[PDB]
Amino acid sequence: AIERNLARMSPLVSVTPKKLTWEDLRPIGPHIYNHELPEVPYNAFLLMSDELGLANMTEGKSKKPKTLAKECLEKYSTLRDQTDPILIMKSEKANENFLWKLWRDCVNTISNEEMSNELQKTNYAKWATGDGLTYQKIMKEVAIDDETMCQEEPKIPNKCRVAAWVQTEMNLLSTLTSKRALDLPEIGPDVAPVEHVGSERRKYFVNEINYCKASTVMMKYVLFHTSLLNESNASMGKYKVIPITNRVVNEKGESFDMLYGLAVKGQSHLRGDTDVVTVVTFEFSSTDPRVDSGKWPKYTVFRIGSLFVSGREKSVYLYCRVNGTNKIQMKWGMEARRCLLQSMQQMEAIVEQESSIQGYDMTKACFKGDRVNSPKTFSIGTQEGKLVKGSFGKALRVIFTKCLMHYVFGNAQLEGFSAESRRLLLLIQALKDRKGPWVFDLEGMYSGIEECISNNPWVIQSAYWFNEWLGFEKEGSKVLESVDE
Amino acid sequence: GMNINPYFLFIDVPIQAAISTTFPYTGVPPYSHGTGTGYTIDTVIRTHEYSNKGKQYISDVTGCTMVDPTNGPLPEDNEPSAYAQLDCVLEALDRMDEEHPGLFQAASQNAMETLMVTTVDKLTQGRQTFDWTVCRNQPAATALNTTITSFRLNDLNGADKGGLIPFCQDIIDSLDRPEMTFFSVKNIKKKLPAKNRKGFLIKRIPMKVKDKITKVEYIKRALSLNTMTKDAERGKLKRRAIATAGIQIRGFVLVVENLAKNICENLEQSGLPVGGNEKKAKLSNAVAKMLSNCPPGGISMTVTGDNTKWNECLNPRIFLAMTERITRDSPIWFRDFCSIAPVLFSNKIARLGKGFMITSKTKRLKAQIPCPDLFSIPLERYNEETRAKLKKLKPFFNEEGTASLSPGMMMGMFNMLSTVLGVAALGIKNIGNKEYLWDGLQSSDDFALFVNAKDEETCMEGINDFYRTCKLLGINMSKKKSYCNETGMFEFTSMFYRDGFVSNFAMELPSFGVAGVNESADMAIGMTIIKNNMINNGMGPATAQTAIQLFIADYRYTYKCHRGDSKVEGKRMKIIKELWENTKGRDGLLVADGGPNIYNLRNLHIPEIVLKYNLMDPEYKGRLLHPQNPFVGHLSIEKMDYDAVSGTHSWRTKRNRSILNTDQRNMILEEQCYAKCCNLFEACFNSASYRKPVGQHSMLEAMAHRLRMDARLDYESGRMSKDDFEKAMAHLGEI
Amino acid sequence: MTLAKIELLKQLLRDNEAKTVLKQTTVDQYNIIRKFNTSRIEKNPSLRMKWAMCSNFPLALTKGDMANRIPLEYKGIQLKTNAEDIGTKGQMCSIAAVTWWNTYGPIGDTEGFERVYESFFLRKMRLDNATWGRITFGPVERVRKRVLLNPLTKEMPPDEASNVIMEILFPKEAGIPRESTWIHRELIKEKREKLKGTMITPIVLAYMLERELVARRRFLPVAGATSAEFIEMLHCLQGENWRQIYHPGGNKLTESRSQSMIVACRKIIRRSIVASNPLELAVEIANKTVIDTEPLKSCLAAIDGGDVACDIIRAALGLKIRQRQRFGRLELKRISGRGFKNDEEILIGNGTIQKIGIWDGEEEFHVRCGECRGILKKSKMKLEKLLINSAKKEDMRDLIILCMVFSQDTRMFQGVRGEINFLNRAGQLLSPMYQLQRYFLNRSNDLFDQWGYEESPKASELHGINESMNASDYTLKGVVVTRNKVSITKNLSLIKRTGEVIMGANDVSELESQAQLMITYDTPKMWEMGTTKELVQNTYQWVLKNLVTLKAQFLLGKEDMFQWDAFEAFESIIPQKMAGQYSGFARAVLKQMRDQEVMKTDQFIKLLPFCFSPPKLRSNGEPYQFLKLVLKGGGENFIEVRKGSPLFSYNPQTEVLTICGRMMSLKGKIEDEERNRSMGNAVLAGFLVSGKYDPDLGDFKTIEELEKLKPGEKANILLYQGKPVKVVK
RNA sequence: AAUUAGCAGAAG
RNA sequence: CUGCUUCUGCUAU
RNA sequence: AGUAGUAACAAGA
Ligand SMILES: [Mg+2]
Repeated sequence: AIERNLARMSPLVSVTPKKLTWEDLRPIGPHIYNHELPEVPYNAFLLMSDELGLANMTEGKSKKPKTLAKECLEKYSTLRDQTDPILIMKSEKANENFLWKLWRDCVNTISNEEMSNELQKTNYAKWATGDGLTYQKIMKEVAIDDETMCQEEPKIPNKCRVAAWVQTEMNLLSTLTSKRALDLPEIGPDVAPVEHVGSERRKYFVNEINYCKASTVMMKYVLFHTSLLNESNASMGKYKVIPITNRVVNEKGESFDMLYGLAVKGQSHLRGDTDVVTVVTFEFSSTDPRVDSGKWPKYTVFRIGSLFVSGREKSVYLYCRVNGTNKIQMKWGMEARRCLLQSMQQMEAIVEQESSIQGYDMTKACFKGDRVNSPKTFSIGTQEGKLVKGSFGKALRVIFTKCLMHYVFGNAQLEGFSAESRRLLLLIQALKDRKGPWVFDLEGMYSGIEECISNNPWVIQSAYWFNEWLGFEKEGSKVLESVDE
Repeated sequence: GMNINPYFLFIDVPIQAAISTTFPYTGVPPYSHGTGTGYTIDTVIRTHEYSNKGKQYISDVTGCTMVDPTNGPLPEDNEPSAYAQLDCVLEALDRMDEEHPGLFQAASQNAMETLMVTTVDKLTQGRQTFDWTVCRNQPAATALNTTITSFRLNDLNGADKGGLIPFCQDIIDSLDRPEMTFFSVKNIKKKLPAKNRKGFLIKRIPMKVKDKITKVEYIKRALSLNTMTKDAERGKLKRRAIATAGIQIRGFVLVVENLAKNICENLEQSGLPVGGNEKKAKLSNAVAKMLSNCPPGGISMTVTGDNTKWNECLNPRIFLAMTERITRDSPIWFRDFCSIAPVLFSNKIARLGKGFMITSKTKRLKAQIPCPDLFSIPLERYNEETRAKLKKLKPFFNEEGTASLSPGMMMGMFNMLSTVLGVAALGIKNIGNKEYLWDGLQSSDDFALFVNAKDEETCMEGINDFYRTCKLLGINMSKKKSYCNETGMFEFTSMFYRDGFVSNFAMELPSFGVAGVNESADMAIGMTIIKNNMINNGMGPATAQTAIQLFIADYRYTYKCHRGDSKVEGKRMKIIKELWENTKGRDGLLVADGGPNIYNLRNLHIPEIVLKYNLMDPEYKGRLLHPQNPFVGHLSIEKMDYDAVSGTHSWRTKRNRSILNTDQRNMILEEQCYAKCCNLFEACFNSASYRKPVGQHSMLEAMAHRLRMDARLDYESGRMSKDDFEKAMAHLGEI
Repeated sequence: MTLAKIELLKQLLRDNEAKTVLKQTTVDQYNIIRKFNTSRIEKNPSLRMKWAMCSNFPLALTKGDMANRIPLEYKGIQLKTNAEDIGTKGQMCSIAAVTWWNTYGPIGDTEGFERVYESFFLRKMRLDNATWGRITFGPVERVRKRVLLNPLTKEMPPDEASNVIMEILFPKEAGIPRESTWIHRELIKEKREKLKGTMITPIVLAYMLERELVARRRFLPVAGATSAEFIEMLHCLQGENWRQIYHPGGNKLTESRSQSMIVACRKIIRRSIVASNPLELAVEIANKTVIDTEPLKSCLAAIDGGDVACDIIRAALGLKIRQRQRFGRLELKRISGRGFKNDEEILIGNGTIQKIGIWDGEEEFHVRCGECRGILKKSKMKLEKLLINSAKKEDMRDLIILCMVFSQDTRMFQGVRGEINFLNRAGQLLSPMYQLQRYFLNRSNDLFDQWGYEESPKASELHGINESMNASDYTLKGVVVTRNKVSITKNLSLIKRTGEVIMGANDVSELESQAQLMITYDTPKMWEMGTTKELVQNTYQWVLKNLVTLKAQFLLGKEDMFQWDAFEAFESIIPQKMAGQYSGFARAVLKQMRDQEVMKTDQFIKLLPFCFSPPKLRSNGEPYQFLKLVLKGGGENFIEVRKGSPLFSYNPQTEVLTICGRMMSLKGKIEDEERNRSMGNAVLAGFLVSGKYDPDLGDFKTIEELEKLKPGEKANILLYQGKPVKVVK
């Protein structure tokens, strides 16, 4: 009966197999090249590569964050004693006067003799946190009669093109700095030789990962989300000034405390897990927003003075922004240190594979090289059209920055893009192995990806990077045609 | 100007080796905000869209608009198709019964032997059950208990016979009742003064009353599913709807899933119910056997596939025929019992969630339009997509807020029987005696096909024939998510085979956090997770030591238990610094008491108090390991309480579930009454928490006989005086 | 406190709701009403833990006089909650109250922790009294196997162990006395002695007893050490690319030492048999072999038992051979006999076909089981004689059962009327004879029926018993209850003083099993006793490392670099009949690539380790042809000549070699004009490439079509998927 | 050669 | 208003 | 405003 019911079935019900060639692969996401779409704006929580840390060399005392912000502002007394705003940029539905009065309220609250960092419910506080903006709930009969109460359409995420700052965030957070920021606790003493091998590998891996900019940004996110959840549960019906802070150790072993700005937690009666608390963030920076003007249409940028980091003199700007978060992003921000692990294992496995080819532990031969082994170099990125090979620790830092930006810009679009582009990565790998892959509906496979590219900066930059790398693979594949023919 | 490309790691590394970078599981999973009426209505519409060419009719039991796609016309295009031909299903089961002789009768004998011993407490092993007496979601034991105490009013006492079979007999004897009577819960909506925008507060105090429903409303409630949306689903862009069956359904689904589990255990070409390294060894053995089975000089292709619309195109009218053909030798009562469940799944009525919310923007108002009152407003007061969906829902929308859902398998409680159907599609292996042969692997809706032939055009003919065959059984292979390469690298249920399965570290990465039960159990859980990922997930020694450090840092920042020599301040760090300065042997302090970490790789399976037992001060060990510490609730008869052995870091956190503006007086008192009765029963019978007590008699009679015998043995052995014995028997005579 | 429970019951029955709950709930529905919960359990425990620690009082106190020791304020910190919230709510406290208890709390006795957590204290003792060895960096082939996680003393099945635990802790409400009470009353009365006056909650004692008694077996990836003393430290033991030697503490059993001794002797003989003078290399490896603490000669000295391999290694070292074998409970000693195992397609009693090992010849054994003796005499698939002594009746029953199964008679196969599992749940290959042995213990009455009966013998001391196990009239066919120096060779054969051999190197079994303890070979090149993929990967690494010397001495010399010590280890995983054929093919292909100037380096690396054994050609002085080169063990283990393989792959563009997964780079050791050279000149022997794809000669010829050609006849050959070439002999 | 629930994580 | 199944892990609230 | 994202929170389950 199966062969009977396969002869009265139409020939239009088929699987339509198609042999996949290299020229069959088009670039994913074409609308990101269209110049009639706006550049994708910066929509992270805190500043990452444009951060400015006011240092204060403390004397071994984790006393209080309010006292820490007070002492670090007492060291920079000129930025604290600014009472005149110099407006550089303004957001669209913003209010520069209320944001400046709230910054002055945060400065006058953090530098008093008191022991509490609470704000009052002024006009500017109730505007910037957002009070009474909930809709009133009425009964269903009155709304059934009311012909004005429609059901509002959802706002689809806007479509955006490749903004050139995401490459800058990748290039700068994957570089070495002079300060550490990781608070790694001690471990038990080593007895087995596995633990000696692990410690002598961990010294190399940590000394590459710890002294980099993404580790400082990661610890800033972790500590701010921890303090934010603490103040959200302890203080729900109060506006609280929370300083953005970090602890840093330079190459000399000297410990500094870096202040990165302040923040105003709104009213945080977070009953559900997707309920929003409004956080008004005031962050220091030294980047002029007039340079890249489309990067910041969400920020209000003042100027509060100058800073002599050396004999050179730089300017200092104050990025003000109304923002929000919920309980789940705070929990996953308290657990961001796992961005080490997903980046460490993926490199350490490679070391272990090399250790099973040569016969000895190849950590030093991979990272720095030794007598009978050249160091491991990985193809790391582009430079004016060509391909550049970088170091092992460079690739370790690039994978760490990738996992950190998976956390930072993570929403449903990054998940959908990741799955539907992994399904295409396996096809390109089957094309590189000379297995001869066959597809059945390639245009729908591409269309499942291209509906996830809306406004996420990491997704748009990842589609741009996919098209770049695919062009390099198509260029590289043109040597196999001379094999046995 | 060097510009970093993170995909260029894939130039030196293959994709399957570096697949852990393609899983963004350090980010936040997507959750659902708001209603779940839109995805439920779209599920109903898309289910009836692939089945609308079949026989539409009206059931004369309920009144719903039933749709029968089975034995319908054949498909004409590559759209999803639900018209499964019956003769092709029975012929595939003929092939699968020829190839494994005696399998069906052995599975039916084992399932019938398992059913004759199973009690009703098996129906307390569920997460959240749709309760029909409140039309809500209750837990499974609460839904079962309300059903039993409600069936006692309608003279259905078959739950006091102990077993499962008289309870299911009571279930199908409830459907032929003229009127049902049960226990409902209503509330008092008390008005209270307050100070906010609206002015007053609405306090909902619930209390339990007695209700009476008619016959057809009971048949509609007992066949109803409760629909919601699934949260934390990684790997998808848009959300989806899921459903929940009542207590009158799971009691029959258990037997059919047990039957299909007995069949699936003995099929070589499945992926259920194996799991873990067992499944990895089985799949590696199967891939090696299908790799050595290639002809000399041929080509073996591998299709990495996925089926689109698995719950939306399968049919319970095919599962009824599968339980009729599998149980072809069992007695007639077992065939009726095994045919009840796909009958109830072919008359299911989906409840449509919470409704839609309509807002007035200029007045700052909003309101919630429920599911019965859904069509009470004009369709111009909706969006575009909601207007289109409400226009498509109107033939099937019943006037009580539910909707008929005859085709499809929305609740999805047949993960093993659909695997049997997929293997029966895999067990055909040829069509028309052409020059190929296929063989595959099938978990519930994920397959992997292997086609050996002479050259790859013949392999493509075999793949086209497998697609056409799967169309005949209701299995639409997704042409967008499937691809086909040569043998050696494929993917099956997110297991990436590249000449052996590779190690994916990033999938089991969200388990590495502090699990959150108490301090001691979280330390044990975290070190065991690091140890097991070191065993079978490729986490090396350096990564595991770094994971020990990161777990200790997150543990200290969660439980506020930093090291006593550090300078961190808090409500706990005051006494932690005091304990650090008091203790002589500070290396024996636990990490929850502000101590040093001594965990490493070689001691991950030893707990925290055992590792630090010979480094402890005796005063700190006596204060920690106190048998009467008030943080661990002992087993006392409600002193003479038992000694709680574990430390003070095994405290309990009572999750005081109290809703806003809900005075939970009476729902606390009934739960307290049940807890008091069970506490006295466990006082009388001590092994009630180790072994399940059997017995078809009353708990008062069992306790009375146990106390009478206990007093009689305590009297004659001198432990009880004659006046105490007279008090005991004079009390027991008045009971 | 029975009277207090009676008074609580009288206080509870005057409340009209609990009265009707008690009077109507059956004891079977206690399990239902115990889990009665109105509110759902919260979704995230980690989010509620991170969110609940940032509150005033997250914990919950137990009301008593020990909770009142905590002060309501300690230096400004409110430890516990205020007592004005007591009424129908409860008392709560902060985590600072826990830390105050751990600092300034009342002291108590820590006797009860050490009793309950005795398993973890033993787990710690087995690691403190344990020495470590050395870590090695190299390939490790892990096999997924069901192993026991933790060591025990009395491994009992969980239903029997639950009945035993009920007979230890709750003996009044224990149920029906089963057979488990009888064979464990020593443990029951001993544990009831040791847990006599204790005040722990009895459910904690139940779970510490089931942690002491019940086994726990899981599917873990093991490689070379599967005992529960080595599985408890499996994370530190080996990885995918390293191996840490470990010598655990506590004590071990002689069964694991005998099993690992059998495995080590088998591996030594299997690696030894390809060498020149295999006896010398066999003794040389068997001297420096340590089974986890001690050499192999001490293990062969002290252990009663072994196999053919243990006896060959015993006689090689100069020890007395112990010709005692086992079939589970049946211990046997070969009086005289000579039998060889071949695979037979046996149909069994319920109608299933299985490849079972069946022996030949005619054999005589001294058999023993429990404390019963006997003498058995059999032939190929037939029991003939069995004279047993007088002992207990069930031990005699088991003895005759094991002699029936051991005889491999046709009746024993034809009596298996039931459900037999010749396979795992994960599709792994169980032993057929041990499965039939475990089946025929309790359900042997069908074997009693299908064996048959006959008369008794009527001699003096020959009386035959029946199924009643008494001296009855009709006995079973072949069963009578009667009341009453070697040498060693070069090829590892055990020849007598006269010349009739008893054991040879052809008689060792090829079940490549995993050892129970850890075997260590203190030798240079101890990787030659590894598995198949380890030997393939190590041999290809050795060819890659020495590629310049091998290439120069091949381009200069002729037959002085087909012989190396690495290829002697590589030959021991090529099967015996095809090794000479693979050698002739690969030697002809390599001589073809040298004599005419087309040279490929991937083919040279690929087909160089097959050029070790002497070439077995055809009957006219010409080699064989092959598509793939199949190696020992599993389905993945083959080397494709034209394609890539699971064990070998080559990327010509990136010049990257893949051996068993690991990627070496050939970029730097290659001829820079080799990508213009064709693969088909290094594909067959005598067949080269002259032209392009020509449909005027036919389709792509197979192996049998090419072996029967003539010099000059051209054919079409498909290298891989996409490249047809022409081929001339 | 063989060996009673609750909660969490992943996959489907 | 967080469904079903499988595997793993911890515990006996 | 804002978080966000096919529907909600921006206090009264
Ligand atoms: Mg799949």
